[PDB]
Amino acid sequence: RPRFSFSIAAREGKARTGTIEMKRGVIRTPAFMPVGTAATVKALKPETVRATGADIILGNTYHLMLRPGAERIAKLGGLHSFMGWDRPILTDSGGYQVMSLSKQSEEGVTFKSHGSRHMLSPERSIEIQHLLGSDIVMAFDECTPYPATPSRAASSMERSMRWAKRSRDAFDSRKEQAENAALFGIQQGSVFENLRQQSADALAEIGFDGYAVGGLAVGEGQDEMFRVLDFSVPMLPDDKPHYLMGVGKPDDIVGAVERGIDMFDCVLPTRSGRNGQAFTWDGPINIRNARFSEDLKPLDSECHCAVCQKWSRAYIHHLIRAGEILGAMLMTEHNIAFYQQLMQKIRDSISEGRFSQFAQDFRARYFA
Amino acid sequence: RPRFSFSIAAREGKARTGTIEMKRGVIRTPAFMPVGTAATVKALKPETVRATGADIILGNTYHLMLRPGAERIAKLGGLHSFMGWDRPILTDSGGYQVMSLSKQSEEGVTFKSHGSRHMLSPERSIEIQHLLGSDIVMAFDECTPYPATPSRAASSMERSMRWAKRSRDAFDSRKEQAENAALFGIQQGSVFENLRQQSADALAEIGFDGYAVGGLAVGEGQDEMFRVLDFSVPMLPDDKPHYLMGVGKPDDIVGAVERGIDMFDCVLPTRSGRNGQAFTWDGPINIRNARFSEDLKPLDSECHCAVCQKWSRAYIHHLIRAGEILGAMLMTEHNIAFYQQLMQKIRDSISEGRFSQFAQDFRARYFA
Ligand SMILES: CNc1nc2cc(C(=O)NN)ccc2[nH]1
Ligand SMILES: CNc1nc2cc(C(=O)NN)ccc2[nH]1
Ligand SMILES: [Zn+2]
Ligand SMILES: [Zn+2]
Repeated sequence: RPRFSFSIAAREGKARTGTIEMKRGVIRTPAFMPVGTAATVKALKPETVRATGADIILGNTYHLMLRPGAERIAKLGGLHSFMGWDRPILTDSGGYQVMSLSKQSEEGVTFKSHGSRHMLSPERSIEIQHLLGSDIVMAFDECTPYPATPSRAASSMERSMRWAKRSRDAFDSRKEQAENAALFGIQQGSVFENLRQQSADALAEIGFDGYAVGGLAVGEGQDEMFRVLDFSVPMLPDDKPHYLMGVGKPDDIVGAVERGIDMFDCVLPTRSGRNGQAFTWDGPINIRNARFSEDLKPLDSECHCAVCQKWSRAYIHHLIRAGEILGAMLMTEHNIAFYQQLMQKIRDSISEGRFSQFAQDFRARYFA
Repeated sequence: RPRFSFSIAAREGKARTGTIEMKRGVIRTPAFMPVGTAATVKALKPETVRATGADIILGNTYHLMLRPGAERIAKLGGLHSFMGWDRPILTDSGGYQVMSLSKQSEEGVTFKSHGSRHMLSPERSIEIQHLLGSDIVMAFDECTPYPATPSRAASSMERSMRWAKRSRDAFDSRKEQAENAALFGIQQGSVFENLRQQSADALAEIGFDGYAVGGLAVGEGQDEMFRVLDFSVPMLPDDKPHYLMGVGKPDDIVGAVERGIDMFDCVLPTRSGRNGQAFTWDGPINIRNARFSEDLKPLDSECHCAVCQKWSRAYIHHLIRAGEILGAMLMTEHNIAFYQQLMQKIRDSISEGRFSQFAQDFRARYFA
């Protein structure tokens, strides 16, 4: 089993499909990572996450360093053993959650807990991810809020590229990490094509196993996100995976794949599932709506998940309206399974040379 | 498959062990019924409930008639189909929850929802339980609060015995119910031996498939409950099952079996599981306690449940402290499995003629 081996098996336009082989398993691309921020994918056992088709999940440096603590997780055997997920885990490096939930300098950032005071830096972020035992480690960078000025973007991007170098060196200075895990760099530059190019060149100069597109899914709109992707993804090394952080709605994922993205993560299927939103091929539905009170059909008429094989909309309606935990469990399992079936349909259509048609057919029905 | 067939396979003192055969399955006695008040055993899929060893679960007439409604559940195919549990279901008849959560007469009771106004009577309670499709139907009675006067007890008991007759006739007047389901009567009389005898005679005069001991688990203390059981259970027909409603803690169950009880129900393993209390053979523990933050052992060192095979105390500690749904799921599955292993140990020890020794050994270690 290799440390990190990305193969592209088929292409169509800018879209690609293939695999990433790692020590703890194979990751089919394009891939969706369920989010497991507090060492759990909310309301699901790891076996259920795997059953839906997930190959890899996402954990969070910022959250786990606060609770229950990275030194503690290391002492208890690592994140995989701690939560019972034995497949690959990607860990965000803490930059986006420091800005979103929690005194910056060139050395790093000090911040207050969501409330004690804590510190993060490129070297400290990489060491926490070693302690957690992450398989895909993210370089630590400095995010700037949206809609950032053109100067707030260039300053955050330039620093992030210097921090990308220190992340590389810290990772490479840890033998167990460099031999068993992989390191991704994060392209910044906001919506500015020249800054995105400068970021891409700096990251390719350093050299990473994969490249993320940062600074999107921040309230910019899909048209702007698609516009930024149009020129930004072709700047990244073609032969490495492309990871769009924080995205997104089903139609966002399809358009992003059409533009060359290989990996995705978003809290939407879990979070909105608990809120009562179920994804279907005819678009989302709110299972709390009174129209579902006596609807015996499954959540989606085609879905293969265990929820749609056993329980009705009317039952899940009742559960969510009564605030029952089982309602959150069933809604979440269905939504994560819907996302995985979507990625499977994308992978199959690219490999068969009919992804353009699939995308057109998908949007025609989903937005009907 | 018979409608209702209770066999006693072995005895020891007053304790008995055996089976109840019903159309939807076999119920091993002494039995513990997990409580599924809102058409769900809280935080568990029915398959997980069955995995822990449960043969039968309990539903609630008062709750289901309010939400989502009994006529509705009937229209959607019945309670079994609605929630996905295809084995026996016992339904409490609504008397205790009317008094506890929600204008009485000889005809019945009118009350306000937990908030519209609603009505219950012996005939209306039996019809709701038919609509739900319950396998074991409970007679509708009139509970009086604890610590009831000697006059509040005799008046509630006498009315309950008249209501037990109307429940019998309403059940018997419904052909599908009388042929496929069973009917239990509820002994009342508070702590008064003469009233308990009058209740027992009236119920045996009518004739039921089983007999419950009502009016306990109301804040009377275990010594008083055991005292009431000492004379009350021998008043019931020996050849029918004896059901102690609302009980209870592990040591309550053992002492109750020693006194002739065959069936049990309590929210304690589910409710206190969500609150962080885990049952072990060395007594309960609060998994939130800081002493468990780095404890890699399972919840209980002997437990056979899937939770104790996979996850540590330290992980479940973290989950419950973060308010994670998975914490409630794992705590609940372990507690219900612990209860079922307790009943299995009771059944095995009675059948082997060593239940007295088991009870002594159990209490010595549980209260150490
Ligand atoms: C949900 N939106 C969203 N945007 C993100 C951006 C980043 C980023 O630029 N990290 N360096 C990370 C996670 C994100 N999640
Ligand atoms: C938890 N305690 C508890 N006591 C109960 C008494 C009755 C009763 O007398 N019904 N007729 C029913 C359920 C109970 N649950
Ligand atoms: Zn589904
Ligand atoms: Zn266990």
